[PDB]
Amino acid sequence: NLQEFLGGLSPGVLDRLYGHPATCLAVFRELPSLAKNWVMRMLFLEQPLPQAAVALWVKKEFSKAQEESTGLLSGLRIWHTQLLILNPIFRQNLRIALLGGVPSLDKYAEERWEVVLHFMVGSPSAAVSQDLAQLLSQAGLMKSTEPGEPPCITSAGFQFLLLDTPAQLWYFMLQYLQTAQSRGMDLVEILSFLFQLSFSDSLLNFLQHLREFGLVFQRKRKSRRYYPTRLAINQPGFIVVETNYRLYAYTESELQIALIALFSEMLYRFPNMVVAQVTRESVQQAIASGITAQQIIHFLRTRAHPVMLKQTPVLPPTITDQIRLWELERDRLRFTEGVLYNQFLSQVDFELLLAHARELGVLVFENSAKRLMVVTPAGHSDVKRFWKRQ
Amino acid sequence: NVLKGVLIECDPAMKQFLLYLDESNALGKKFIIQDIDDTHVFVIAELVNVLQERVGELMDQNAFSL
Amino acid sequence: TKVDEYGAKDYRLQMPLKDDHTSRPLWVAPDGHIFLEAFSPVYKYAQDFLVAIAEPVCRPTHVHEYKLTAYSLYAAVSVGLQTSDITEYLRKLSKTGVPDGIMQFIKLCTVSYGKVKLVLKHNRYFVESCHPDVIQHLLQDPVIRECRLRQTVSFEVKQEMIEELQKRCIHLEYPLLAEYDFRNDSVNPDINIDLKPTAVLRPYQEKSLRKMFGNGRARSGVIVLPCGAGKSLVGVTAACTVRKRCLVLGNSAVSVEQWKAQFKMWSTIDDSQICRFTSDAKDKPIGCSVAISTYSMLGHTTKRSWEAERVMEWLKTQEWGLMILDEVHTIPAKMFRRVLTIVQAHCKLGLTATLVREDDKIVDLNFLIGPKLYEANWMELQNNGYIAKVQCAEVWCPMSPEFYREYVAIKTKKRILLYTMNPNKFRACQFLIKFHERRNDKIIVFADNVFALKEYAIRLNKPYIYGPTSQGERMQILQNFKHNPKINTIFISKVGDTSFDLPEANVLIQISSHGGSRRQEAQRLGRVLRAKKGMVAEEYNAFFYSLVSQDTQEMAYSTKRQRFLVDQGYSFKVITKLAGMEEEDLAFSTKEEQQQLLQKVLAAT
Amino acid sequence: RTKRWEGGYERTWEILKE
Repeated sequence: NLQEFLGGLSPGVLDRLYGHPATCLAVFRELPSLAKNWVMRMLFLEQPLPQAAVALWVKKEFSKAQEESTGLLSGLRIWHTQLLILNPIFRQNLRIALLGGVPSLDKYAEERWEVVLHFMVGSPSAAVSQDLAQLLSQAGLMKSTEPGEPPCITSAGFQFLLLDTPAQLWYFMLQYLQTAQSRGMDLVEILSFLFQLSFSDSLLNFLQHLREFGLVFQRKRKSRRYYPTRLAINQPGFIVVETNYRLYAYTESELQIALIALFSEMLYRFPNMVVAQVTRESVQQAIASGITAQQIIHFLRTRAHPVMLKQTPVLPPTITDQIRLWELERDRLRFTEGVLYNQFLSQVDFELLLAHARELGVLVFENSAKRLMVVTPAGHSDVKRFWKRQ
Repeated sequence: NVLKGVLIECDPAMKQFLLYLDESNALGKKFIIQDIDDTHVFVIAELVNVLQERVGELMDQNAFSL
Repeated sequence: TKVDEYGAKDYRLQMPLKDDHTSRPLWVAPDGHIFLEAFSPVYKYAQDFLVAIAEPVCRPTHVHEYKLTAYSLYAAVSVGLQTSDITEYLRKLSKTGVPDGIMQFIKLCTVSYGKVKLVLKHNRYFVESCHPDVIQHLLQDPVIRECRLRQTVSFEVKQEMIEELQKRCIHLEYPLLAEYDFRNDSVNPDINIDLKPTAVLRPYQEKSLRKMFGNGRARSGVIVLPCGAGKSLVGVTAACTVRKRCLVLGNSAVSVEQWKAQFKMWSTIDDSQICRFTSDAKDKPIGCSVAISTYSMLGHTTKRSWEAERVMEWLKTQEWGLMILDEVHTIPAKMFRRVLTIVQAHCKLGLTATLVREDDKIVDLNFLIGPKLYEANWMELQNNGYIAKVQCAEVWCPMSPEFYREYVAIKTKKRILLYTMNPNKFRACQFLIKFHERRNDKIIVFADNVFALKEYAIRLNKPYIYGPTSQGERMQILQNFKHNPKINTIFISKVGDTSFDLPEANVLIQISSHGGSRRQEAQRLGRVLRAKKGMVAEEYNAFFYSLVSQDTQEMAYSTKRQRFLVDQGYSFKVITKLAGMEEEDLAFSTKEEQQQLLQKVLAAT
Repeated sequence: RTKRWEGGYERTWEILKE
């Protein structure tokens, strides 16, 4: 989440990131419940106040909210104890932020994201962009290993594909920022633009990438002014599930049919409908590719036709249980690398080694009755060194 | 002593299937280095992929092809 | 014919899409498959039309699946639906048009009907036809000449070769008409049989009877209805409507007894006018007309007793207005099917509840008797309350380690006796029976292996029944099960699924299965479908458990066996573990007991 | 005295027209 992203930052980058135009407001909106009130209170104070007052300024009931808010805002470093006055820079910027100082766009964003997903999947016809391809490859969801041949899809790719559009896009942009730092693009400058959206060379390249993703569209031959789409700021279902593992999806866009075929066997394709079967072969194929039953169940639930919404639960228990059992059977045999021991002359030495392995985290499994244990190869060197030291 | 390989944990039915495999030399070798517990055994790392393939064939046997 | 990048066939360039597709709830695939919506406001009308012109293959709650064939179209024409009368409404209902392939198929099937009619008169089967060209171009192959005994053109045909000629015509594209004009028939006087007002006909029974009597002439066909739905009542009503000599064919002594009881209960016909052509007991079969007999006796191939020979000769000589055949799924058998040619009947109605089998001989029924007239909607009956709602479940029992060891080690087929008898399933069935016994639910345990059945029954000191069990003891056990409160469970063998009149049971556990037999599965499931006096559909008072052993051939057999039930719509819920099993004390709680059971299994040989 | 079945098929859909 954005809270995680901002928490994972240093004070030096934080205060700089607290730009005047928007950041002080975007980070404010993050404040879940109460920290908003305290920020407004001590927005006008130039004198720090004791911590005991803040501690006692919440009733005995619901105090956990007080501690969690205080910890979150301490991590954000909005104030300093100075002994709890807010940062002067943040105070000034917030005062300046508080009385101081479309139908075609959404369709465009939808179409651009749909073609991006088409390229992500093995679609013969898709938009071509070397920068987009390499960005997705280095995002960790795609690996090529051969420039001549089109890149394939890794295990994480299918999991990313089956996610809902909001979380999918949010994770994609998170990876975009993480790779932006690696490629050398300044993180603060690009990050501030995202906050400003909800209200230089690097800026131009970043805006080009955002337009390729479909969040923005200049509409004027790449002019300075931009009109963000709905997705920039941050629908009814169509699948009907039977009790015989049969899916009838009212899908016209090839993306939905491809997503369903990823874990189901297609039987018929009507102009406004498609029939597929959820069989062991397809489900285990998806599981081997990397998906887990949770993603499939969530995908079918979110793309649930209104007809089956009346019944509770929406997805039939038999279908859900069958999918879960199919995924479990694959991982019945759990493989874990390790090193076995044999010929323990005395149990005292074995117990001491067990205690050492428990302390170091090396141990994976132990058997006192048989006087043996298993250690991962990483801890094999440590235990071997201990044995040599005697 | 110290023995290289991998440890696999599964239900007792699969453990007994692995014991049958090693006893009958289905794969040609006694890959079961030792039996850690009723649900845990040790097998050589190199053979694990084909052992998993055999288990998949067993699942094919015990599951109908809808 | 066109295949997309995936498995599904491509029809983007095949047929168009109607603009008012949302209004139209019907789909039409080129192969003949039709997908109807159960949520559309016109669902009832669409269901009626599609049932009239097609036979269901899958009817889940949301989207029903039908497929039409030559036999279904012939049945539609028999009930009087013309090619236009069906195709115009099919196009109107269809939200994506009608492919030219289906159009031409419907036209050809409808036009190729009624040209050739088969009528039996004075013990002679004449192939009548108003059009003479049909016969002129039908006498090309020599089989017709060798078959024939050595406008409105008709010729006599040999009795024995009727089945061969009929199956030949089916693929010759000239189906024969078996309609019986009982209204206009003076050769055989009508029998004094009437339907008393006491009998009550349910709406689905009336619909099936209407489809059979689409016109004044009765149609010969097969009506599939659940055993608890009153198929016996439907057959009795059909005979009463026919008002002519009726020959009912059961499959066993219990079947014939039940048929006689149903006749007496629902028909005003006197007792003396009904006979039981049964070797065990007879009531002067030649004396009266309405007869109940058995396939085994009629098709008996070995030496015939003197009295049975006289009765058989009388039956062969006489002509029957109606030939009712219960449990038609066994008809395509050699001896049983020989009875069709042995006996003469205008219309041979067929009744059953499980019209499914593995060998592809069910298709032969379409010509042996006729097209499948009606097939009751099990889900709709459940909603209407005519049939008790069933919570179908499959209890997965993990196989014990040692038992799995021998099972996998041996490549022989002792596994049938092995996995059917494992400690985990034994404990599961024991705990389930205890839970239902304290819940006052009647239990009917099932097991194909008599050895396993006997072992379980002795260990649980319960009254197991099986083949060579004495009839008196069988009746005593059934009476005790029905009446004595102290006992609420009976362990029946395969004999249970064949034919019986057992009291309604709240649960039905199946520890073992004969194999991938949809027939047996449906037959055993039908036992608990008996609707209670005041139950409700949503209460799920009836339960069916099909215990299976994990990681064994039993799983494959169960999955292959539940196909018919899932097609009807029942959802089999999987139960990996049962709550309270650990706390409840059960047998085989120690390794030693499993060891002795394994030793006994091994010594079984 | 004939039965309702002999009359003919109900034709439940014939009521609906478009």
